[PDB]
Amino acid sequence: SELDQLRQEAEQLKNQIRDARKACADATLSQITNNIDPVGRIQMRTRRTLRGHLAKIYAMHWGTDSRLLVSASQDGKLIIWDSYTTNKVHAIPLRSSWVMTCAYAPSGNYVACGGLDNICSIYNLKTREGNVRVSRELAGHTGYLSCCRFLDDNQIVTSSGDTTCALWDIETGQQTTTFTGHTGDVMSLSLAPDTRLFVSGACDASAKLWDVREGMCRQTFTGHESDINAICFFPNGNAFATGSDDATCRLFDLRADQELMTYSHDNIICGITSVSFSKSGRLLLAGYDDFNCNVWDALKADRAGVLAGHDNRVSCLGVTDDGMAVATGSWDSFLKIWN
Amino acid sequence: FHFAADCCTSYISQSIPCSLMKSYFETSSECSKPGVIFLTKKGRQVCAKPSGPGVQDCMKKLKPY
Amino acid sequence: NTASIAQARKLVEQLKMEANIDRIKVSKAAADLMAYCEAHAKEDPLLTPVPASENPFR
Amino acid sequence: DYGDATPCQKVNERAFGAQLLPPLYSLVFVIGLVGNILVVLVLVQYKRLKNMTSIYLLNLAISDLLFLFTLPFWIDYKLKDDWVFGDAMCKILSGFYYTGLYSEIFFIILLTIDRYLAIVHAVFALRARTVTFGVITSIIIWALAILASMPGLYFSKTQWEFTHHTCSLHFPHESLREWKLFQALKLNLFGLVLPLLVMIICYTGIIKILLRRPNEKKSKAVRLIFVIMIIFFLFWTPYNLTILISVFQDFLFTHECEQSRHLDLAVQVTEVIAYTHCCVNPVIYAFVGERFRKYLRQLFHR
Amino acid sequence: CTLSAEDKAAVERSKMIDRNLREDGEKAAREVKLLLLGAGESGKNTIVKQMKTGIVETHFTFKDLHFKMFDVGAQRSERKKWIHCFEGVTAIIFCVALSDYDLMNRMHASMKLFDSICNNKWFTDTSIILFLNKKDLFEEKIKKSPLTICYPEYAGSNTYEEAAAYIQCQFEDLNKRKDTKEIYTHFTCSTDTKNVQFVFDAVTDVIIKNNLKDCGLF
Amino acid sequence: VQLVESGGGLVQPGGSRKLSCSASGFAFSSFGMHWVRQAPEKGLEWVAYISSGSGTIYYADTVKGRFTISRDDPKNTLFLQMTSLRSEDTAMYYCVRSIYYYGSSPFDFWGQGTTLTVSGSDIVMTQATSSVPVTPGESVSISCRSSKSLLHSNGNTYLYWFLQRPGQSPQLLIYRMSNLASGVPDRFSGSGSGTAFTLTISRLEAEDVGVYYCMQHLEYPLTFGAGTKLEL
Ligand SMILES: CC(C)CCC[C@@H](C)[C@H]1CC[C@H]2[C@@H]3CC=C4C[C@@H](O)CC[C@]4(C)[C@H]3CC[C@]12C
Repeated sequence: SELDQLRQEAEQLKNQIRDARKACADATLSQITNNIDPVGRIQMRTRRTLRGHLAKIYAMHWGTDSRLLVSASQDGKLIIWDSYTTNKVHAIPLRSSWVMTCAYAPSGNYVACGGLDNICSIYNLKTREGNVRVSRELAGHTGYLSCCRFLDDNQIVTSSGDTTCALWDIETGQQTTTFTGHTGDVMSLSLAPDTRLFVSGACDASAKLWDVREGMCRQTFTGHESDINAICFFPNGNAFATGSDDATCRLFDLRADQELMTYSHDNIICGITSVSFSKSGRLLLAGYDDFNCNVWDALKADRAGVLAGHDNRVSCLGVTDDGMAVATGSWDSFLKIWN
Repeated sequence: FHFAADCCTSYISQSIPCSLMKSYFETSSECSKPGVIFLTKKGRQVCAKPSGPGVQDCMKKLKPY
Repeated sequence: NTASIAQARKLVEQLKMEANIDRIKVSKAAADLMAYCEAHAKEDPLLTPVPASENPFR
Repeated sequence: DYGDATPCQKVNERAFGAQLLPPLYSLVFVIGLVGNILVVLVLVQYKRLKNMTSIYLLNLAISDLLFLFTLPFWIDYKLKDDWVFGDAMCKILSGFYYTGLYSEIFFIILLTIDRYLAIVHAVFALRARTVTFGVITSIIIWALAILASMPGLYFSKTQWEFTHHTCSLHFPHESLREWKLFQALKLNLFGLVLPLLVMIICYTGIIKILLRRPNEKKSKAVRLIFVIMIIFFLFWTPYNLTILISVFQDFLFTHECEQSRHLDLAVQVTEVIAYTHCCVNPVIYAFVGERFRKYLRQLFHR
Repeated sequence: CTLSAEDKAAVERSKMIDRNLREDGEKAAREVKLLLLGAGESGKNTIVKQMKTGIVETHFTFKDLHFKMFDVGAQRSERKKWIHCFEGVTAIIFCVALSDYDLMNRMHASMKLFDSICNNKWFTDTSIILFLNKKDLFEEKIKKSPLTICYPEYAGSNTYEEAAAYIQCQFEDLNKRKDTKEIYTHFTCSTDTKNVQFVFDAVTDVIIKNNLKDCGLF
Repeated sequence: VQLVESGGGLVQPGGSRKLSCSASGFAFSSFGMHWVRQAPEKGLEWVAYISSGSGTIYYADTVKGRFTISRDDPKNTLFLQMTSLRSEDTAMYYCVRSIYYYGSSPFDFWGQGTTLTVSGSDIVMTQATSSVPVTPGESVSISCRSSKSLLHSNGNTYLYWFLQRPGQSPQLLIYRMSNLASGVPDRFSGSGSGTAFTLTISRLEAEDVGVYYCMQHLEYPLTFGAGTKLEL
């Protein structure tokens, strides 16, 4: 029986990986940050409130200039917002209203949008006609689009509920590499600061680290008991935090290859919808279905603060590239900016 | 709120000598019939019509004082 | 099943290459992450808030 | 000599009115304010789910408060039996009282028509129950309520009656009876006949629909509708009958200001109930509903 | 106001965007949204053809009401991750084939799907319009194959009315929230004209109940 | 993108004429539209402005009351009604598109213009030079000055630079001081401090010869510079 032998070899290989990881875990992060002063209490106030979406907000993404936002709602519209003045720069009618993700290109020229139509639409912001046009539709996924991130004006990574990720060349509209290996629906992506690597968490309770050019998985990270809904690299790109439906955040280190910290509380029993870091990486921000956001001390695992102020599930978060403000979106139809 | 103001039901038949009368009043609309109150030195009030002979010229004479 | 044989072969191919990884100790990774957070502490506006004059959202 | 005619001196009626009316109004006013303030608070709080029904209920609460404003002045008046206020104060209070009554009745009519349109014409009501139409009709109703209050504005006066001061309406002579009838006919054809006619015509159709495919929540609503109709009828009908009797009191009553004293007493007692309808009003249209209870509970929690 | 000329033109453009987003939302608010659902190889396509790759949307108009139907078939992914997107749908049309009892047992799969949908936390107060399709083929088969093979405890004769009523009751007993949501059941065939009218009546009842909740009677 | 002007010709003093601007190839409703005149030998002068959606309208003080601006958005045309025409109204009229939002580039497309021949608190901007003899390949520095600082609390300095080539309509070069316009070579650059403004040209070409205009967009009326001409 080749299959039985093959299953065995998988088992001893998994045991070897577990042993090599236990060998690496000489000390915990909680034992080294025990001499580090706590951040104290962090109070943040709403500074702006963004009104105009007439349905649940599913995704938002800051621009790299730290003023403009793209926000996606089930009302079938993207809104590009000026965060300083609250003015709406653009309103983009979507061909399909069942959007789940939105991306803003780092150059600022394009926005990506996708969802239950299994398509990633690229909208050109800067046209001679003075309107926003659909520049391309990327088809080829057989499950819904759950996340998308630009690497450049011509390359985008998407993740799908068909268990796979894809890297697309935008000019030709073709997949240049497909990333397979998750056995459940892939929920979220995060790109490394240098965009050579990216992590994806899926509904198999697993996060995989992928090399973009080679197109193959480098590492697999386990430990969550339920679906992973959110994932995010640490600022330097040597760690990432994941958030799941089991009411837990977990910080993983790429070079150590283990789980490094757990962020949970007995008073929290709801799923985690979104996670984000601060510029220094000292704060981990998470949005919950309890209708608020928690600010964790990412090195001491303490709860440092709370962002309350939403009437529904905090569906999405975003920390701005220059670090001044936090944005929260929600199923209550409103975006809020916090300082 | 229907104060139920004092009202008139009968009228003096003679023309008023109001040298006996210190003051006057025109009744509240809660009355069925309009009327005029006259207050005396002896102090007992009486009623007369708005259209009475002496009432008009005397209330012109006996203005608030 | 030949399809399962193939699926299985792939899983092993992946487990081998994931096994041959030069892992570092958890203590050094923790120290590096803590050192990064110490280095960029003053540049994080959400951790050390800035005066309202230079806050763009005042 | 001039000792023939004397005024009737309804002193005992002043005393017994002083006994009842100030204490009764002391509760009508406070519970009415509580109900209506909690109503306007729960509304103007969501600022999202605000449709024609919310506009009409808000204006009904405003009408209720506008009426309630005038009471403390009249407990003051009835306690002292002395108007300590100015002539312009009487003008303003008379206007407030009349516009409060008329606007309350008209906004109950608008709420009933709103329900009829939402329930019997639910498909059409999608393109008709808009906030802009709610505001336009609300302003038209407010204008009509102001227009109906004009006689109370123009004719109200003050006069010093013999060691005390009175506030009254003092309609012009030779047209007193004529004027009084008109003032009674407004309240009896725009405050009794029209609201009952509208309520019966709309609620027969609403009940007809809710009786098809019965359910527990349907029979509860039907009983609620019957409660609303009965409350409004029994609260408002005696007031209109008392006003009609008072208009023609000279013909009806053989022995004048012996039974007319009791007529005035009955009028005051009936006005007590007609004003208490202003307090039963916010419970009937706001509290019994599920969404308003939910929003009040959320306001409690925060 | 301490705004540039260009700032004021930017604010004016933002307010124009406000107006149109309000017009779009008002237009959306008059729309009846239907979630079309059911097992594969059922009369779902028959229903769609009578009314008129990810989500498929169908738009039709009937008696001044505009209807949007969202076929989420061809989405082979975990339902729990996108079903909450349809929280706020006016009704769920659910297609079940009556001919599927004698084909695990396929009708039992339809019951499992119905049970998972009806008692979902996102559709607590969402009504269900249940279509039992292919009654003509069910008429034919009920002779050769009894309903006992699908239902061990069935104790009735091989007649259309009794077996069909048994199936309907079996489906309606899966509702664990009978006091919050209605189930409207229709017995339709391949060649029918009244399906649109039945959906219209059920949606009118749902609208009337929502209006009762708004007006304050409920 | 095309803006084609029509009308014009010879008109008697005190008369009336209607100018039309037909827009094609862009989202006309989304764009504010200006009218700018150029006298037969003078520089540019802003005449009228109508915003997107007709909400706001501005006129110059020299034409207020005699000139009217309207837009028929469905038929894609802008109209100017002129009454009581004077001798000072003899000019070539340019229809200019403009769009305003964070990061946009106003005054970016100019029409071809039509010729019409007739038989105190304003910000004044001076280009203290009228001609600059130059040769290809060298650097050039043109200057403008403002009566008041064009810097705003926004951080935006509202200084536009335009180039008019011989027998052509103006072209936007630098829109908000130091921002290069679309399709403009990098040879051009802009700098300034509040009231003193410099346009720098590197590796000069034969195409770059023309008249350069500084404009302000702090408030209305919009004021152009006198213009500096480049020779050879
Ligand atoms: C008796 C005098 C002094 C007061 C008359 C009341 C009128 C003039 C005032 C008082 C109540 C007011 C209304 C109160 C609330 C609403 C609902 C809102 O969505 C539209 C405006 C509207 C309709 C207001 C308009 C102004 C209004 C109609």
